Amino acid sequence: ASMEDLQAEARAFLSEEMIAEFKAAFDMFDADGGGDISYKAVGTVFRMLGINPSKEVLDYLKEKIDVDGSGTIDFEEFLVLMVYIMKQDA
Ligand SMILES: [Ca+2]
Repeated sequence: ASMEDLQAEARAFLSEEMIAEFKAAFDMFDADGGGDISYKAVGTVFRMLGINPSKEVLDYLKEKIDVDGSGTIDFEEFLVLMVYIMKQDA
């Protein structure tokens, strides 16, 4: 449900301007070459936006993101994990 339900609210928190830099860092790790990167790549991207790759997220991405079994994260799967931590990021 990480992508499906969560992307809906994600766009409410993250602005399109924010998405601009999100996709900038995301695009460099494009695995399928279209809108799709591996969730592990986040390690570098998370550093660019200043997000903390915590224990919860690593455990969360498998069951909530890749319940879909893509082995990767589409931009829709990606936006969620960023805003997920960022929303509570103090
Ligand atoms: Ca997936």
